[PDB]
Amino acid sequence: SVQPRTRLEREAMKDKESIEKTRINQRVKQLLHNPDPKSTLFIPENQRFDKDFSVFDKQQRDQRFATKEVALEKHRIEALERESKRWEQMENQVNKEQVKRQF
Amino acid sequence: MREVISIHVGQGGIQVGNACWELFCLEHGIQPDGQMPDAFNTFFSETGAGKHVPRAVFLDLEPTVIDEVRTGTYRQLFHPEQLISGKEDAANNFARGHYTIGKEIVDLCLDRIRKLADNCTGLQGFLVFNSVGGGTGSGLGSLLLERLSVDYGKKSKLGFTIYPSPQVSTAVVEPYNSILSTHSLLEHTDVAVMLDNEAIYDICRRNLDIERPTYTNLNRLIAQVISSLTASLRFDGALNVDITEFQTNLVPYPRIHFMLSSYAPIISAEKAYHEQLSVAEITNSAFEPANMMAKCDPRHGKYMACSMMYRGDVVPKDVNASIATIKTKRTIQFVDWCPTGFKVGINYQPPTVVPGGDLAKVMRAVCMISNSTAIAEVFSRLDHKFDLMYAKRAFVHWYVGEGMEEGEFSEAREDLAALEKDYEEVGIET
Amino acid sequence: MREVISIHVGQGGIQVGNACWELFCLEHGIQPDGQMPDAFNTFFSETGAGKHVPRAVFLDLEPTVIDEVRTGTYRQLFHPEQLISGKEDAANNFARGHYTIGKEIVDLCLDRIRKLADNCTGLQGFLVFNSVGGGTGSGLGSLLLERLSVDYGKKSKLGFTIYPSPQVSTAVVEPYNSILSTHSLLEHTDVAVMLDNEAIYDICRRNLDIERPTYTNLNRLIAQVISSLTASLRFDGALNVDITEFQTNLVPYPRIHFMLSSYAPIISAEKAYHEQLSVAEITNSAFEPANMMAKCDPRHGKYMACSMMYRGDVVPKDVNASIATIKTKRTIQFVDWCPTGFKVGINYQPPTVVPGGDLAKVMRAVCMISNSTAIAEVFSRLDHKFDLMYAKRAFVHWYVGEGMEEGEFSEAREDLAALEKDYEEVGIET
Amino acid sequence: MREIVHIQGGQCGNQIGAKFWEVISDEHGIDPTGTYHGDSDLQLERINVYYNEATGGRYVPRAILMDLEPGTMDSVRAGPFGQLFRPDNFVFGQTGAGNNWAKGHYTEGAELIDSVLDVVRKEAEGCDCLQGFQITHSLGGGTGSGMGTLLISKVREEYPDRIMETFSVVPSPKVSDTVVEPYNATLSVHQLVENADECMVIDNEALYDICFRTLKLTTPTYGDLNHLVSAAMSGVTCCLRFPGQLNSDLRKLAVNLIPFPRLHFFMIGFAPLTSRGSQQYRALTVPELTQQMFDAKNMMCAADPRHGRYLTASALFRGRMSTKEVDEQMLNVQNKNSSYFVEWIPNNIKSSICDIPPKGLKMAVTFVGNSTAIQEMFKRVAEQFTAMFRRKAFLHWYTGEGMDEMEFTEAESNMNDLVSEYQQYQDATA
Ligand SMILES: Nc1nc2c(ncn2[C@@H]2O[C@H](COP(=O)(O)OP(=O)(O)OP(=O)(O)O)[C@@H](O)[C@H]2O)c(=O)[nH]1
Ligand SMILES: Nc1nc2c(ncn2[C@@H]2O[C@H](COP(=O)(O)OP(=O)(O)OP(=O)(O)O)[C@@H](O)[C@H]2O)c(=O)[nH]1
Ligand SMILES: Nc1nc2c(ncn2[C@@H]2O[C@H](COP(=O)(O)OP(=O)(O)O)[C@@H](O)[C@H]2O)c(=O)[nH]1
Ligand SMILES: [Mg+2]
Ligand SMILES: [Mg+2]
Repeated sequence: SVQPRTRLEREAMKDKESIEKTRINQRVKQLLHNPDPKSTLFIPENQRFDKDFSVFDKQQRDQRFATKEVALEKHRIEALERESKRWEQMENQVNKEQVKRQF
Repeated sequence: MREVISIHVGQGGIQVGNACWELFCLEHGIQPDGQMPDAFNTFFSETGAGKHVPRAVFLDLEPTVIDEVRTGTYRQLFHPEQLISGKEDAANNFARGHYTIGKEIVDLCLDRIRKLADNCTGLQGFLVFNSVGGGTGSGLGSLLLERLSVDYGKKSKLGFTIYPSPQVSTAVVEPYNSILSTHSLLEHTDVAVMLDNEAIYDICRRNLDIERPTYTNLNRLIAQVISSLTASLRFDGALNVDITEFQTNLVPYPRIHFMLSSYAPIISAEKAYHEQLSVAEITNSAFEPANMMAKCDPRHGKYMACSMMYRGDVVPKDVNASIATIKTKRTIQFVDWCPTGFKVGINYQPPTVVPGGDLAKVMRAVCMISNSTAIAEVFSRLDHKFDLMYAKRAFVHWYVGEGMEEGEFSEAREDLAALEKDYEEVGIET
Repeated sequence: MREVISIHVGQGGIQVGNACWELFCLEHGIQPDGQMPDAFNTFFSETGAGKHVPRAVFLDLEPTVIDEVRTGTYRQLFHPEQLISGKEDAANNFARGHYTIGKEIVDLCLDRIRKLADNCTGLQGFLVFNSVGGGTGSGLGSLLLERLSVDYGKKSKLGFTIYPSPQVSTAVVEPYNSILSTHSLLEHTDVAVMLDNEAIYDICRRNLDIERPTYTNLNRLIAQVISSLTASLRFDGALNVDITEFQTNLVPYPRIHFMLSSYAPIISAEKAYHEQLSVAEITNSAFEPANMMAKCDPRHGKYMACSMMYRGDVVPKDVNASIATIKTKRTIQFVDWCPTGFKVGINYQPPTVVPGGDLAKVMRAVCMISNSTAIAEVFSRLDHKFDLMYAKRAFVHWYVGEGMEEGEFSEAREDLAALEKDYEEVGIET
Repeated sequence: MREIVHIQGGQCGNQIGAKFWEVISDEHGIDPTGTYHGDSDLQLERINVYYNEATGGRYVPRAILMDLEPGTMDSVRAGPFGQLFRPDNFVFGQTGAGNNWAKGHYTEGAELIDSVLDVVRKEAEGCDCLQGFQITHSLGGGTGSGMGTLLISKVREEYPDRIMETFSVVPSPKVSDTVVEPYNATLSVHQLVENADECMVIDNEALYDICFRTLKLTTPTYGDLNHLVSAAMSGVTCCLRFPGQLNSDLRKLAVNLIPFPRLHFFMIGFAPLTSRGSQQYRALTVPELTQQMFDAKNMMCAADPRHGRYLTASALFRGRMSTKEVDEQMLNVQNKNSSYFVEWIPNNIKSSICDIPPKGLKMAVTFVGNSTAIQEMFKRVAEQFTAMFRRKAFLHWYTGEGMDEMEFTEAESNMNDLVSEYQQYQDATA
């Protein structure tokens, strides 16, 4: 929905050269055992011993599914919002025509 | 599951790549550090936790621009070892970057391309950017295109080349390597878009009202055109267009794939909101000869096919009502064997604004990619410039001594003559 | 869905355009910034949200007046790039503004005209204003009319030209370009209205009681006449009149379309309210020879057709009762082949007052546009002035050296002789 | 019993289905979660026509969605009523066709179609008594017009006795969005005549004309065109899902509307259609429905039905009404227009009555007429095809994937033969 405010808000344009002015204004290594905390690679020493891909994968899989579900509800709502505005506008148009006629 | 890889080679290529990569990061909400504070997948890749890595590679033999990139605010974004850099510049010599120093660098670039391609699963195609009037740019672009055409085969490659202006020029030897590079990419690139600087200078002067533009202002407009072209792959739209759906609609014959672009509207915030920017007026402005992005006159030739993209809140019926008006006008005439020549795309996402830039925020925009018969004039004038110095064999010793043969200049001339004859043969009515 | 476009060229044209554009903005409630704090559509266009843009274009080769416009209070109203300005003035030379410097500017004006016309859907016609006794005004008016007559064809164009006074003159060479411009617009304009300054000076002196008038006082009266003429298109009325309903009522023959205007009442607030301003007395004052807006005597010739507009609370029966009285008088006689010669229009909106101006607020007004046989005197006296200097070929070298041929002066003289013979041939009874 | 399965292909077909299934679900009171919440008993008696039953009491459409790119089906899933579709029925490729018919019919569409044919066979073998299939696709796209038509032949080869429906959108020359539309339209019409039992042409231009003139809404969108097409689609099979005075399945229409096996291209229309502001003025009566039903502007095609003579006609009235009035009105519409009805087949109008009206309307009519006026669409399509083919424009894209020009020549010849033999009966007399 492209949109602008009133003429007063922009207030820069009556023969402005400010834009011209702005241009003038500009004138034994141990990194294997020590990957950074930020990196993906670093697994905590304490957790070094969970040995089951099974349990871990199931929890991970469940989480990976859930994000997609919330995302779907949100994107559909955006779809609904464009359509709602159009429906509303057509109805609005009829009301408005009506309003001017009554005026 | 749709991806595209962009290749940036040469100083102009890197400087326009920077311009497009601020815009993409801004449009997808990614901070300059690469961290967000499912549409990103076309240009980026997820690392598992946190940052995003662009699907782009920067090439240059001269290290200054890459070093500038690796120290700016975007130092954390790009992968450290995909900014391939050389030591010695080609120095505007085409033979250098095709035979002497480019060969030792091209292998690393091809290894990086393979490492990026194995990650993608739905690779749509490649994008490449290179200023033609330079040694390393033209030479390495030619060599990379020639290697890719055989390594991958039928994958689509798009070239956003910047040809020299009719009279304005920065070098003195750029016609030679421009002609040679046109020879090289004539039989190797699927799409080539014209981008000479003089037309964009005139656009900035007339519309943006800037009397002292620099290269950044030009590159921002080019970045906006790229974003408009590739918006349909990463945003929902009523009438989508894919990259592979081009050679079936804009390329009548395999030889003819040079076309020139235009964009509308181009207007500053100081006087943008005083007028309504209807779809009819913007689609009229896009077809104005003075708003061509390449300094060519469309009134001097026929049209072959027009592919033009909209984005914003445009409604298809308003688009049809404006295509009819253009078909009505007597100053725009299409070729006889093409009854309908328009391909229309509509997208919902409005163009994004870059802070501190020139363009204002608007709800409607149009980008056209048009193939016309009038493009032969740039080839004719480049050929005339080439012949003047090739008559006396000037500057040839700088090329013969870099491994290139004497006869290599003549066959490029013959291919340009063939192209000019083909453009004349196509434009005659039956 | 009814529109009209006004063209202002030359210093006098721009200075009367300013005068009419304060009045229209005041009459439709639009502030000087262009913002309102469905009748506007005739002169304005809606931008979607907020401001209104006039359907007018300002032309001049000499930049002083346009620069004055672009810095006054109305800087925000007009679109920045429809105030076309040149660099070098024509300097009262007609050949300059028709052959030398006007040709390079006329293309931009025609592009602006097209861009304004594509927006309108119900275009009634064009209005043009130009002081005849100047180089750029007459020359560019002639060239624009000649281009428009072939670009659009049957669309109606109205010309509010200001001819020089019988004896009062500001230049010394204005008869030459006046005659040439009359030649040019004789076969190219549908309506021409006489506006010489001396008659309006006398009107101001006698009625407004101003002993030192300036050009603004004259231009305000002209603006009021324009508003009275075009009121019927944007206000409800019991008896409407359109622009296209003129050549069927005031123009007996294609050659004869020069007519002279009058307005009533003209009175100041200091003594306006002491008298009742009935319709009979105002319609009597409008027909007084001393209240003609051009310095011509209607008692010296017949009438052909009278089109006269009312506005306010006037009732048609009172209008008929006053037309009968005028038909009764023995000092006003119509031509034999015209039994009825009056076209009457009635509108409800009273004339609007401009603050700080001369005219007061009244509920009734009358504006007449009358075509009469007596207009030939101005042509005869201009011809006599022209012949005196053309006998010795004075000032001709200033025109021959600007590309105009020697014989171009003679054919304008022949066309004026033809017009004078035609006016005599029409006025004789059968 | 006597149920049908839904198969759609391409982006246009997917968007049509996304509204068709919403309309059907709203008609039967099915929530977007698959749970019945209807009011009337009749809403569940014949729900097996379109919906299957699963554990937990929810209903799932028996629709099959196919495309060569995943974007459109990844987008339709997030829309309303998108969860009803079974995830197993979604089949897609990773490459796409790029509006190239050869790629979507020879190289890429051939390998993928086995998976979709597997699920199609699963759906058809299981159902109680098959009635047939209905197909929605567009002739203006590559993947759709290729894969859908090849699937038509594959289905026909395995079920020769079942009935086959196709709702086909043909590219009009007025609103053109793709330059290569004539090629894949002409290639598709060749295969479509040989296998489809019924075909119903729909044009975007006619939909825009209807929306602008009858409904008089300011800004049409694809949602309105889809809604009109969906209402027309639902109207055909209404009496097969609801009781009525004269039930008439699809096979009964096939018997009565197709005189010869190659003349099965109909154009349709829906009534009533009224604007929002005039929905209170009008009164719904059988004469009012039948006068709008035969109106030329009401047809869903730009073809002008008074440029030819109807071979036969059909009407499917909805709501509770007297049959005597329907029959007398059908007789009256045939006596007053005897010039536009072919004379060697008397009583060529079929009528049917269904007692269940659409939700929100008291009466509705669906019109399906076989007329000779449809020749004009094939004429213009072939005209554009032969204008583009004579220069072999864009031919290399098709010929690079195993296709040749001989199949183009045969397609053109067969299409012209169809055009000729369709009008052969227009001039036939008894
Ligand atoms: N549009 C645009 N063109 C540029 C820009 N920078 C350089 N060029 C063009 O590039 C041409 C020369 O090639 P460059 O890109 O500058 O240099 P190069 O391609 O790296 O080749 P070398 O000289 O060997 O380094 C000039 O004629 C310029 O017109 C830029 O920032 N924007
Ligand atoms: N009524 C009226 N007449 C004017 C006005 N200004 C100039 N004129 C007349 O215009 C005539 C000369 O033409 P100008 O309009 O002044 O100048 P121009 O038309 O721009 O032509 P150039 O001299 O080439 O610039 C003079 O004889 C004046 O009588 C004005 O404000 N009101
Ligand atoms: N009614 C309707 N038509 C559409 C829609 N989207 C596209 N079209 C039409 O489909 C044509 C393009 O078909 P295309 O998308 O290329 O089909 P595909 O190749 O199978 O994907 C255009 O000419 C449009 O008129 C829609 O949402 N509704
Ligand atoms: Mg460099
Ligand atoms: Mg002047």
